[PDB]
Amino acid sequence: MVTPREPKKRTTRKKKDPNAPKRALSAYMFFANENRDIVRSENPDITFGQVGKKLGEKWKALTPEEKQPYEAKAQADKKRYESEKELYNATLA
DNA sequence: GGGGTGATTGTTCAG
DNA sequence: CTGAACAATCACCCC
Repeated sequence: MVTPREPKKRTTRKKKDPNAPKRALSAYMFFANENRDIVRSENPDITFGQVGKKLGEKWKALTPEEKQPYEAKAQADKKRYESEKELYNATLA
């Protein structure tokens, strides 16, 4: 329970850092990237309250393997920023 | 020697 | 604008 699942005002958090790399995207962004268009492309009638919520459920519904593309794309984006972070310190300090 | 924190990321949708 | 559900993350730094 190190990560409380209770609301704590979250959204485009403010700034905090000299260069502030800003970690990396998530397997949900890369996957949601493919879906967003797909999902909504198959349900242009359903709004965010359908495509979104249904996105998450179907997200984990696929399976780790199905995630390989994005999830792996997550480690890819993880390094992407990892560069701006290695410099974040190699420039800020 | 192990812990937990916060910060962030992107979509869609809307008044 | 921005947040809100939806989900993952996980790098960051410490005493």
